[PDB]
Formats: sequence, C-alpha cells, structure tokens
Amino acid sequence: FKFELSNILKGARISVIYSGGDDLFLIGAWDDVISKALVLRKAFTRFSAGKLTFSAGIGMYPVKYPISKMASETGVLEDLAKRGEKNQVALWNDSKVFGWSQLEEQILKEKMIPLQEALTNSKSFLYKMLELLRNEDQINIARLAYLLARSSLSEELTQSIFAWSQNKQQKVELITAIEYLVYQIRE
Amino acid sequence: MYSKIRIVGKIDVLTGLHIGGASPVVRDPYSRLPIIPGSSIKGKMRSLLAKHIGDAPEILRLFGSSQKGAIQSSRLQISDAFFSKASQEEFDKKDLAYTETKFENTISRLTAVANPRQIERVTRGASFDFHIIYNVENINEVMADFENIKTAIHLLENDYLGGGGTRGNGRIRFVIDSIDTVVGDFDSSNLSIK
Amino acid sequence: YSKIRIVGKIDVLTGLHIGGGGETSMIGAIASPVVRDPYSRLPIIPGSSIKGKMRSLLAKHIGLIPGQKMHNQDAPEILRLFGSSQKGAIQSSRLQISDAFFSKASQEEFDKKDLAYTETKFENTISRLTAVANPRQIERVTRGASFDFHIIYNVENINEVMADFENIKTAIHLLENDYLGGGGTRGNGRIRFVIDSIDTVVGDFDSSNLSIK
Amino acid sequence: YSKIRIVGKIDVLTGLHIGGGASPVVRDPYSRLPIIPGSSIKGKMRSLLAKHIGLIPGQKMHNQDAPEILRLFGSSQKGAIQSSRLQISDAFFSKASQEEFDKKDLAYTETKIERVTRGASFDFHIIYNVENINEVMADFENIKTAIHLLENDYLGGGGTRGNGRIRFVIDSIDTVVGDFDSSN
Amino acid sequence: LVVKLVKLTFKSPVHFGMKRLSDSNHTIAADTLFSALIIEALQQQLELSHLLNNLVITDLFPYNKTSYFLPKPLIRIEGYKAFKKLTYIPVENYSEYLRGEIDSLEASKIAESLNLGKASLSTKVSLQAVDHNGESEPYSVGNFTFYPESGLYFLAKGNADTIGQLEILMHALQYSGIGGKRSAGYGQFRCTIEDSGKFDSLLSQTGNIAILLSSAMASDEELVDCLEDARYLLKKRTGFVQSKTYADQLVKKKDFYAFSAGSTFYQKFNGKIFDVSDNGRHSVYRYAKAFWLEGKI
Amino acid sequence: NFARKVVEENKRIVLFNGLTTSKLRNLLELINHVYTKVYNSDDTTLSEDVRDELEYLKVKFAYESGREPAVRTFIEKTYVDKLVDVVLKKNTKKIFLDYCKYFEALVAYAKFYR
RNA sequence: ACGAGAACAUGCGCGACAUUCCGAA
RNA sequence: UCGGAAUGUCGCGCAUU
Ligand SMILES: [Mg+2]
Repeated sequence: FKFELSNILKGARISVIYSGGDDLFLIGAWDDVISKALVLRKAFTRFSAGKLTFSAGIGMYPVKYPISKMASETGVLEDLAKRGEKNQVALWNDSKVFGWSQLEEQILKEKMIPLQEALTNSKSFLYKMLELLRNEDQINIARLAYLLARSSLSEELTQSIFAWSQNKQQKVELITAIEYLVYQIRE
Repeated sequence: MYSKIRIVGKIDVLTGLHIGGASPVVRDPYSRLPIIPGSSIKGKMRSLLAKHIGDAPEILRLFGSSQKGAIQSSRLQISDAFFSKASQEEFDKKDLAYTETKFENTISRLTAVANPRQIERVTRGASFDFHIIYNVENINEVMADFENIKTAIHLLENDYLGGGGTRGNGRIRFVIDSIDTVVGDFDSSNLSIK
Repeated sequence: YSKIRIVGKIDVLTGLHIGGGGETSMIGAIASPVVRDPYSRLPIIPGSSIKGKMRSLLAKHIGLIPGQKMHNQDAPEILRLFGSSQKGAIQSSRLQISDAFFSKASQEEFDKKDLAYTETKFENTISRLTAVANPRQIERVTRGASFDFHIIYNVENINEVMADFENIKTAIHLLENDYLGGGGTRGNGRIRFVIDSIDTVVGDFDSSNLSIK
Repeated sequence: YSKIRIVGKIDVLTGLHIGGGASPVVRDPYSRLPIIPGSSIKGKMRSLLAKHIGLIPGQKMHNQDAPEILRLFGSSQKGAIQSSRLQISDAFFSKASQEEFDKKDLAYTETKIERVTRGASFDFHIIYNVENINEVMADFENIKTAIHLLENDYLGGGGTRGNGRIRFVIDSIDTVVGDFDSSN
Repeated sequence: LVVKLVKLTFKSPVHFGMKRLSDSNHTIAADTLFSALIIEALQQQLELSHLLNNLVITDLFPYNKTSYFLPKPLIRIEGYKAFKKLTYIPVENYSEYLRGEIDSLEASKIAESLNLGKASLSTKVSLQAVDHNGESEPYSVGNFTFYPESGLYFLAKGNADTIGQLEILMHALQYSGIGGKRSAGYGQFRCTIEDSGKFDSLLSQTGNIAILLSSAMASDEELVDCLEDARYLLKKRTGFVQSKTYADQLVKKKDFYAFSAGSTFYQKFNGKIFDVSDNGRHSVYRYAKAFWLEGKI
Repeated sequence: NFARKVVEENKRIVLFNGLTTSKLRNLLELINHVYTKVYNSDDTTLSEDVRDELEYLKVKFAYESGREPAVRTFIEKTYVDKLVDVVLKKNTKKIFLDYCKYFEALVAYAKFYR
C-alpha cells in the first residue's frame, strides 16, 4: 500500500491523498481513477495471489464540492460495496454496485469499448438510448430497437445492444457503460 | 401573545417553471416530484419588494436580517412548495410527465451558429401547494407588513419564478386557499393576499 | 415598481413552425415537430423565440458592433431592453415575454371546420448535379391559429420609457414583416402582432401614451 | 437593417401542381384554397439562377453556388453562414381570383392529377433584407433574372409535360421598413 | 413524572448540521430541541424557569413504521464492526441487545432496516451583490427528506404542568420550525404528543446499568462518582447564539462537551442546564439534563 | 413481445413475403393520424369520430390486402385487422393506444430485423 | 435563546441555417 | 405506378461556481 501504489498509479492524473494500511483514498480525473482502480484490483489479486479482496467506492464530484461531503459520500459508497460478499465496487451512485470482474470486463471491455468505437466510426444518440433504457416499458425496448435500426451502425452491434438490454442485470451494465461513455465525450 | 398566521394555498405555474440545481430542475430527493424551494420564493419576493419599496427596514423586518446592531427574526417562513396531490392525479391521468425538456437555440452575432440547450421545465398544468408562516411580532406593524406581502405577491404574479423567466419560463399565479391564525389569538380574517 | 403588461393576440400569416423534440405527431413520419405545451398538446410560440427574434432584429436595425462575439456587446438600448450579462455590468431584462399559448377563440374556431391545429407540410430538396429529390415532412401551425401573447415591461428609468417603447415599436414592426422561428425564409413563420391592452397592472406609470404598434 | 417588401400577383398560364402527399394539390388547411408553397418558389428561383450562371462540376453539398446567388438565397457552409437576403412567403389564393371563381361554375382545382385551374392568381409577397448598401441593386437584378426565368420555366408538377408555368407581375415595390429608397 | 412521547412528522426537508450549512443530519440532540423550546417560550411570553427546572427531554430519535429507534448502547460486546457502524436499535429488540444474542449479521440487518429519510444537498445562490455591481455566490444547504411513514420522536419527563407547557410549546414549534434553515423553507414539521405504553414499560425496567438518552453532562460532584467504569462518547457541541437581544453581531457559544446519547454509566447523574454565554445580554441555556433508561447487561 | 416473435418467425432479407416500409407507409400514415387524434383528446372512451376513422382504417387494411399480397400476409400473420376489431369492441382509449403501440413495435422490429 | 442568521441556482441566449414534392410516364 | 422518405451544422456556451 505505501510503496507499490506509486508504481501502479504511475501514468495517471491522480494524487494519492492516503494509502496507509488496508484502506485507500484517491483523488484524480474520474476516468483515470476508475481505470487505476481496476488496475489496482488486478495488481492486488496478483500481489495477494487471490486469498484477499478489497471493496471500493468510486464517486464523481465536481471541484469546489465540499471535501467533507466528497469523502463522506465516497465512504458511503464504500460501505454500500461492503455489504454482501464484500468483493464489490460502488461506481458513482449506490445503484451501480458491481463485482470487480463485472465492472472491468462486462461494463468496460465488453460494452464501453465497442460502443465508443462505434460512436467514433459514425452523443445525443447515447442520450436517447439512455432515455429509452432507463424506463421499464416494453415499448421503450421496441423504440430502442427502432432507434438501433435507424442508427446506421454495424447491425451486429445493434443486435448485441438488443441482447444486452433484454437480459436482466445486463441492462444495468449497459446503462453504466453508456453513462461512462457519455461522461467520456463532453466539453 | 406571540402569533403565527398560516397562509396555505396553491401556486399554478402559468408557464414552464425551471428552478435549476440537461439542466435539471430541483426535485424532492425522495419522491422525485418537482418542487419549488422556499428559498427561491423568499428570494424572488424579497427582490421584488425591495425594488418596489426602493436594506430597507420593511424588507429586513419581513425576510430577516443579520446586519450588526439590527438582528431581526424572519417574520416570513416561506416553506418549500410541493407538487400537490390534486395536480399529481391530474398528471397521472393523460399519462403526462410532470417535467418537460424544452430545446432552445442561440444564434451567434458573428458566425450565425446556434448552441442547442435542453432546459427542464415544470409543465403548465402543475400546481404546487405552498404554506408560509407570518410571525406576528409587532401588532401595529402587521397591517403594513401584509400590505407589502400583497404587493410582492402582485408583482410576482406579473413576474417569473426561478429560471430564465425573462424568456417566459417561470410565470406563476397564487391562489390563497385560507388564512388562519394557527398560533395565538390575533385576528387574521381581514388580512388577505391578492 | 411599475410593470407595463401588454396582452394581445399574435396571428399566424404563413404556417408557423417552432421546432422541438418530444412526442412526435404522426410518429415515424415528420422530422420537425412543432413545440407543443405538454399539458394541452397545443402548438405554442415560446416566449424565448419571440424575445430572441425581436432582440436580433432590433440589434440589426440599431447597428451591430463589427466582429461581435457575445450578446452583451450590443447597443445600450438592446442591453437595457432585453437584458445584459456582462461580468460586473449586469442589467436585468425589462422585457419578460412569456410563452404565447394557443388562444381559446382560435381553439374553438379550429374545433369548428374540423381543423387539426397543424399541417404536415411536405417539402423536398433537389441536388444540383444528380437532380435527386429527397423528401421531408415539417409540422406547421395553420395560419388561422392565433396565440395569446403576453409580455411585461419593467419600468426602471422613467426618462427612458419612451425610447424603450419606440425600440419595442421597431422590434415589433421588424418581427411583423420578418418570420418567427422556423424556415420562414421559405415561407414558414410569417406573423402579425395584434395588441389588445397595454396597461400598468402594478404601479402608477401612465401607459395611455404608450403604443408598441 | 431595412426590409423591402414587394407584393405581386402570380397569374397561372397553365394549370399548376405543387401537391404534397397524381396527388391532390397542396391546400391551405384553414382556407381550403389552393396555395403555392413558398419553399417551392424559392427553390425554383434558386435553381434557375444557379443553372443560368456557370457552376462547378460537382455541387455535392448544395451550398457551392455563385457568390451573388449565395448571398441572395443564403448559406450553410460551416463557419461562413450567410443569412438569406431574400425571404419568400407562401402565395395563397387571391381574393379577387376566388371571387371570380365563385362568379362562374368553376372550381378552384381540376382533375387532369389535381391541378389548380389556369387563370387563377396568387398574391405572392417577397422581402429583401438590406445588408450591403452597394449590393442591394445587384441582388435585385439577379432576382429579376430569376423572375424572368420563372416566367419562361414552370413551378412544380409535371412542368416538362406542360403544366405549372406562371407569370410574375408586381403590384408595388416599396421598402416596408428602413431608410432605403423604394422608387430606386 | 409524566413521560409523554412526542412524534414529529416533517412536511418539508429539514436542515440539521453538526458543523456546516452544507452538512446534513437526520436527528438533533436534546439541547438543540431545548434551545428551540426556550426560544418558543420566550416568544410565547411563557415562564422560563419552570421549563428549565422540570423538563427532562431526550435526543430526537429516528422512527419509521412498526418501529421506534433508540441510540445504540455503548456496551461491551461479550463481527464487531457491524456493531460499531450500527447506530440505532429498535425498541422491541433494545433489551435484547442489552442481554446479548445479537450477532453481526442481525446487527447489520438492523442498521439496514433504518428507513428514516434520505440525505441530500440543495444548492442555492445569493444575488444580493449583483445589483451592487457584483456577482451571485452559490452555497450548499444539506437537508434530510424524511420518508412518509418516518420522522423523529422524543420522550419528555416532567410534571403535569410542565407537560402541558411542552404541549403548547410544541404546538407553536410546529409552525416555528426546527432546523438550521427554518426561515428558508426547511424545518417545518407537525407533532403529536401522547403516552406510549412500550416506552413506559421499557423505562419501568430497572437494570444494573443506566443508558443515557439525552446529550448530558453531570455536575462536577456527580461526575466524581458517575465516571467510574463508564463507557461513553463525548461529543463536542458548538453553535452561534440565535437571538436579537444577545449582542449586536452573532457570536459563538462557549464550546461544550457532553456525553452522547447511548452512553452507559453504572452510576446515574442528574444533568444541568449549563450556561454557555459569555458577556451576553442574556444567559444562553444548553440542555444537559440526563434522561436515563435502565437495562440489564 | 408477440410482435418480435411474429417478425422473427416471418424472417426469410425478405420480411412478410417482401413487405417494405414503402408498402407500409400508406396505412401506417392513417394509423398515426388516428393516433394523434386520440392523443390530442382526453377521454377514457373512444370518440365517435375515432371509431368511424378506425373502421375506415380497417377497410383500408382490406384494400391494401387487395393491392399487394405482401401487405395481406402481413395483416393475416400480425392480426392487426383483428386487433382493430377487438379495440373497436373495447371502445376504450387504453386498448387503442396499446394497439397503436403494438403496431409501432411491429414496424420497429421489422426495421431492426432487416 | 436551534453550526446559528441574511441569501432567487440565478444573468445573457430565436431549435435555428442551406433545401422545387420533385424526377417521367 | 416507380423512386427518393430527410439531408448538411451546432449540439450547450458564457458569469459565480
Ligand atoms: Mg479499513
């Protein structure tokens, strides 16, 4: 915690407020914080050779936000990740609590990267997908199908998005990936 | 003795009301209903009354003050306006969303391009039940204070609440359901708003 | 404080089209629905549209600063009327144009004659080398529709009221000939302002001498 | 900023068809009268003016026209947007033409394809915006050329088959606002 | 001594802060309630000394449907992090938690069962400067939006006359508002005062241990005997004087240090209405009388 | 979910024996017309003009069956004529909005599976 | 004598520009 | 009857924060 965090965190827009034992407080760019949290989970699994997992709470707050409020909310997310089998990360709000593998692969590698590459190949379209997905109406799924037909993307990826939206606990991962992508593409 | 007068009524948003916090309005953090913060109503009424009467002793006596040597308790406790149950059912019917997304543009003066903005506004049909407490401190000064309150309400009805109401978003109308002296034996029957 | 309220009806002359997303009429057909107040599902001219068009026309008429970058660099009359936001030089807007809602008279007259309050105008674009026509549908408020328009003028300087209302006269005239929001260059949005009352609801300012048209 | 408004009477030599979805001619939902869409007039003048002058071999984006037509009918190029000095209004059915039609047993439209019967007149209304004092007259001559072309050509429908030609007569040329001289 | 229970259902979000305006808290201590009651008594032109001497109120405690919550006893646990993070115990389980048999997962479930409110932070702005050639300034106010069936309850132990005085005072305080932004839309609540049988039976129990329910501080002589073998949490209570007559400008109260609710003492002590005002035109009263609940450990 | 199943079963890309959007537009325009007619109105039961124009939509469905076999097989497989029948039987706004939603889901799935 | 008290999440801003319901029969 | 079924652009920015 004290030493190898400098090496692991290297190359990120991150200042390590404190490591000091089993815990860790980290401040940086939101995307760099999430990426280094995943890299940290992998490196910690390598360091402990399994046999030990750490839970995390990741928050996204603007600057000049009350630092007391910031740390308290991040600790609240950490506590939300604590409940259960404890091998979880609460990303942003308390509804987005995912296993480390689920966040690393199912949300980012499997969903965020292909969606981002599709968007680059072709923002408001992501917004309307979010509006259709967050609602539970079946005809919202129908409208999502129509939108994916209209999107002029690779139709294999639109069928993949349909499959992700249909499956329970896969729609949540898709929503989190789309929110990550939207936050990635802003001004 | 000390008296508290309760003024309970409705605020009918005659236009889309946008009280910021894309560009979402403030909402009750639990029920996610649109709300009008009490600070918003108090500040708008205070600004309008200050403009009308021109801080002044009347303004500080009404809305409170913290200046040295002139600490005054706020006689007007303007509680948060909540999305009323009647309008809640009126919007549960017709399957109407309480808020709406209004798209707006801004043509530049040089390149003639526009920046689209999606501002959220509470739908016209909404009604927020408001409940404000007037703290009768000086029995002599109650009449003038209520006259100033009525003047501020009249100005607000010809004005807008929070948001860019100079562009139309925020006009409201008050409907005083009842005025009753909840605390004390003060006579509030002759007192009225609007 | 004195506020001068103008209430009247803005009458459509050629099909008025203020765009905006939402629950589209003729779902899957039109590409530019008109902005409708969700409570009544009636076409409505947003007061922001009227204010922006009037401000742009008044700025063009008075004069534009060469290479202007922001709205707060307009003439002092423009900033005084429609508001300014210069950092440390903020002037509160005197014109508080509300959304012009659909009038009850035009509601009942369009209920008669079986009017739908809107038409799905068909247009198309033709290329200059391939001569291929690409069609399109745009919703328009039918010209017979009239909107109850209601604006408020704040009296902050007694001396400058006459100049402010003269500038409002010029802006209203320009907007009357010019098109309101939409593709009015192709004939979508000609409007005419009919004024019913210019009265000082709050205050004591003498508004009898004031006329905006 | 000055606006010069010209109001005139299009007179229909042969029956015209601008119907939207042959298809019935486009009718005003309010007056239930045949109406010449303004966009059709504007597009026809712009196309005729473009074809009259020399053009680049490929106009993919529809915006690469001659500078005079470009300033007259507007721009869409990214960063070089010019507002159209010419605004075209929807020419509705004239009151005089309507009354002349009720005088006889004549309907406003015929079947041939719903074609607005010949002899009808539409009260067209055009606005020119003054942006360059030294250019106003040069733009007006291009508008006249366009008008002249629109007299020789048609306006919508099966024009190459002999329907849709009209003639332009101008009742008055006056500046409706501004210090510009109308009689010039 | 009558021991009426008062239930407070808050209509609007309520702003409580331990240290800052943007900070939001779900309950307040007995002192904060007493300061409100004292302000209300002064406004209502009621008698101050009677309420000062007789009333013994407790910290405001969360309550939802089918449950009343009490502060976690600071009792040694003969799986401890779940107890440490736990804050409030249901009344029906309270004696249970005193005897034992409560395990880590059950305590975590009890902590999750706390269905009281939802904290949030509303951001507002000040335009008092933009008129005078200035600019707006944003400020955040924390608040707690209580759930429809939830709210804050507190017991009061006084004479019949004291209880009637409390009834009148809380009737006025319903519209006076309790909270740190009571004049800006927050803190509005409605109260109902009645005697609760379960609490009467719980207080009737006389165990070997005494558990504090109110933010209390013993007098020095009582502190000599009470502090032995005691397990407690010593909260620092500070604030600003709120009165038009205290001084020209608002000044801070003298820092106070009082035992938190739930602190367990083997020797009871009667608290004191301490004076935390210095060079003020009136004596500011901070409540520290102890409301005791006896239990068996 | 029945619309997606029907569209998938009729896959062959050929959908509904050659049905396309250009064939669908002629009737779906009337469908969305009556949809706007009900959406503007606020009443639990169907307005009489809505009932009459829905009957006209049904006969237009039959006429489109006559015009193109692809449209006819689309209607018989998706039961949309039977759906306008049953909603006319119910004469309520909720059911007819549900039917318009059903047709929207049908066309959406048809577009997606192409 | 309620970490209190005073405070509008507000100020400026057009969903807008270019577009033949047309190619032929 | 057959085609085209919208397309090109911005897609919030600027004060306080
Ligand atoms: Mg730890």
